[PDB]
Amino acid sequence: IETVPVKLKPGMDGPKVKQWPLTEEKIKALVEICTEMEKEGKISKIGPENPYNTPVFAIKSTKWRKLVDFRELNKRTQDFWEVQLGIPHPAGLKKKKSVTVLDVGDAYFSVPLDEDFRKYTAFTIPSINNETPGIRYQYNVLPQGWKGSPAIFQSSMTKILEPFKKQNPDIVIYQYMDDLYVGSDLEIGQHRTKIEELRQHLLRWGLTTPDYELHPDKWTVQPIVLPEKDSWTVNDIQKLVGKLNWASQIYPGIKVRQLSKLLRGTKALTEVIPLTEEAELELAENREILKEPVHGVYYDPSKDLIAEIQKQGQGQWTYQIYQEPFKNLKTGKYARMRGAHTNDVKQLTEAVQKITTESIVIWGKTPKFKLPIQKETWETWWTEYWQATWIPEWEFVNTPPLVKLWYQ
Amino acid sequence: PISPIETVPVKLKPGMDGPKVKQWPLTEEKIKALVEICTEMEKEGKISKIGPENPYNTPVFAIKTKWRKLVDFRELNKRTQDFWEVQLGIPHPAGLKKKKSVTVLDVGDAYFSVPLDEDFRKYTAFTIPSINNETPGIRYQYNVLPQGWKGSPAIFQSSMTKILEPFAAQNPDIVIYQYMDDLYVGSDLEIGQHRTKIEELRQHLLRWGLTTPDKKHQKEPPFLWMGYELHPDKWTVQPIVLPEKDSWTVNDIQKLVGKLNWASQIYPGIKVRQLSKLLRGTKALTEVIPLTEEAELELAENREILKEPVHGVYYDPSKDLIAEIQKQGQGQWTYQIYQEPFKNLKTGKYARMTNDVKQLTEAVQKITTESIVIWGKTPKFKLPIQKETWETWWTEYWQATWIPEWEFVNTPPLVKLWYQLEKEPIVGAETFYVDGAANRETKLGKAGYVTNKGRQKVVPLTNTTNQKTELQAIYLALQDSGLEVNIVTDSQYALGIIQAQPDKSESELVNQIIEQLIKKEKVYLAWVPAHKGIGGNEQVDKL
Ligand SMILES: CCC(=O)N(C)CCOc1cc(Cl)ccc1Oc1cccn2cc(C#N)cc12
Ligand SMILES: [Mg+2]
Repeated sequence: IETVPVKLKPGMDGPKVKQWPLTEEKIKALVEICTEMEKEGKISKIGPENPYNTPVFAIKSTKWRKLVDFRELNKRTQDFWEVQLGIPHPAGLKKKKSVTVLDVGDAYFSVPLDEDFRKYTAFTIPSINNETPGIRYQYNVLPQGWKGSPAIFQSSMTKILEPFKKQNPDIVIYQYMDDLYVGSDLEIGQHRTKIEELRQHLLRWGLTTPDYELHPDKWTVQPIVLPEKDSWTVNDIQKLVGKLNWASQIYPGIKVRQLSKLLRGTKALTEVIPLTEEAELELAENREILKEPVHGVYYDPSKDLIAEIQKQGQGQWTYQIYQEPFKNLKTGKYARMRGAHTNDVKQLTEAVQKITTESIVIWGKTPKFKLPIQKETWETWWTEYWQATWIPEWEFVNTPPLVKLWYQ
Repeated sequence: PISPIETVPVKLKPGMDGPKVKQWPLTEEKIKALVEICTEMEKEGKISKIGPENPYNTPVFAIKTKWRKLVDFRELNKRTQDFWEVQLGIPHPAGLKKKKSVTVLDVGDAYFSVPLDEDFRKYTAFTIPSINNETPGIRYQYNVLPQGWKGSPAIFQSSMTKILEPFAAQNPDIVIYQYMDDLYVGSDLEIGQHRTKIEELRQHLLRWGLTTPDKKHQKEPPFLWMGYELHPDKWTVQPIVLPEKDSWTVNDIQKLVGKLNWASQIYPGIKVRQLSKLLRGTKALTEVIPLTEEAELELAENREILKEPVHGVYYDPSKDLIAEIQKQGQGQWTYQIYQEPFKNLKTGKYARMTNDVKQLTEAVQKITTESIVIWGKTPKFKLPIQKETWETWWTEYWQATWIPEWEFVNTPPLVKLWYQLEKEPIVGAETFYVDGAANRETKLGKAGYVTNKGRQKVVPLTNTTNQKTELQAIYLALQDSGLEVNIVTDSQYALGIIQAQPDKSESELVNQIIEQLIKKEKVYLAWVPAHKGIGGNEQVDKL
């Protein structure tokens, strides 16, 4: 097979990202995987004249998968895979009643990679205690995790999927990186059947697939809810006013002055102030503006998507995806339902992966996360529960939120 | 000498040409010793003699019982492609395993022993002047890794690594560490076998053109390596010497705090808090700084623990790994890494760049990262905190946080949380409506409160900030309140600081507030929008 030549964006030099140190268990796993892959031609050992590098990790069933972090190499070759070989994003995938996600990364491993490009796929298995230099490979085939791989392979993919698409003209199929998202409006049971058909169909054409049932019907901007309560106190009014004031930054039509007049005299926090009709109308008038959605809230595809996550306690995390402040394109919640089985970093990591999967389905792009975690902590334990082939970009927040209940 | 090793191909940075540098003639006596050495390594194939056909050139110098040849390759180095980065960092003695024997081998004339890629040799050319300087010049190039060239360390490394592979396979019981131009070979074979294998290695290497020290010249332990003392069953930092001077320069303080941290991998308890507070003052380069009083006590304490010599053991992977953490004070922590109780693998300190517990978490991170680097696993931790304390703090903290398997150790100063704020306002507690302020330019301020019972105060303030008074307001309500108080403030800044449950600070205000909050029995702190018109009439009085 001929190799699609890959030029970089001019004036860009290849990735030079230092490799994290790894537990001995994971180094051993990586050495195993790579000895096999070198044996199958998929990668080759390289010398010191190759100065580039790209981190590698080991993640997981009961077997170790290698996971290469091509985040830098992707930005450095963005034209190739977004402009030149772009894969268009189906605006109807988000509207399907069901979306299964199929791992098809194994298709790449047969297709050769351009001989002049391989140098930039270098990676290193590190050593413990710096006892040896490090084992250096570079890829000879399209690598999993690179955004060029799927772009290069979409020709072959469009052909392999043609008979299925003709037979099932209502099923939507989108390819992000190493995964196909297939949506249908079928009964859960029909859907799982149609999916085994596609699995069998892909298998009839030499594509292996191993062995998440998402539902983008309940996927919107969730509405901010005032606490309903039978009785109200000086303090309650005070939390209530504070919540409403902050929302003013989002719906400037929050009319609350009949509440500020409510308790005008310095009163104890426990004083159970009663309800004014003039005040109560400013509360129902405001709960209505809360039911409606925002104005101006549109997806600008020239810009980047931003996700903010807040820990809420008791295993509950809230998130907002936006592009400009206060103009939320989507908000939501996550909850890990296994106590004495789940811990904070597991939750943040599962949260991060659900938000990304959502974002791929709705927009075909990933957000940059604002994570509420210490940088060094996260750089140490994310692989322990990472189950995805892509890696979104991130940065860390050190300023806490003012009122976490402001989002739930 | 130049070896039958296969050369690593090298090319110049894209769209660059080789150096064409100027060669101003030099001492006639120099030009003599140069050719005496220059044609003595030509006969060894390290260099050759080329005509003016090649246009590139580089300058050459002399230095000194003999002389020595030098080539500043700075102009070429800027022009040759980048390579793989020669390993950054060093193996820590804490992470070596006890081997019955360890031989050190340093390769002679390493870079000159490795061929340089043929089609890149033109770019190494130089000219030796003809004294008369109008007389013609003799032109040489290199056939081997030139001294101090950009590619040399990294190509040398990969040649050595390759040459090792055939021997590493025949002898899987021995262990070669590589470091720059040295080989460190351990083994658990009876000293006769090990000495036989060392000679097998030397001969191997010699046939690849790498000379190496005979048994007579093989260094003997303890080993003086990278500022360590490597005894066959123990390691320590080399002798560390702290000067007793009267005056102290910026540089003198830099060199001292360095020799101290260095010592802290293995000497427990060392502190650098006050010593470094001084340099943090300004970026002065050689200004003299008066030794402060507290710093002086620190240096005295450091000098005491340094008076006696301390040692560490090496790693045994069958025996698990433990890390123990002590709090020292003013945001200073110490920890030890060991496998059995009477010798440590290594020691160290963490410092605050905050809550006592948060810092502990950050220290467990620092250690965790270091363990992974040095041994490939994480320690089990012995920690001075009650499990119930930890579970309470993390469940309520806004960051996610991870705590590898750990155990409580009832060795004070234990780590505790000192107060907690009420989740909901207190019935039967006076409610205080505090506020504060100041003027940017004027620098005067006012702080006060107004309670529901009708009580009111205002205090004038000099040399204060809108933020420093908003905390003064809160301190007023705590000074003048019963054991249960509701406070209400329009300052997120002040709410933030208090909610952070800080354990101490440099800000003495905040320390007083802390001693109040620990004194109080129930405090509920609550926030309202500023300038909204609800009980905030207290801002008028402070205004
Ligand atoms: C004195 C030695 C000793 O007896 N022990 C038990 C420590 C283990 O050191 C090695 C273990 C193995 Cl497996 C192989 C080689 C070892 O030597 C070194 C390892 C790292 C750095 N080095 C720098 C020098 C000097 N100069 C020597 C060593
Ligand atoms: Mg790597």
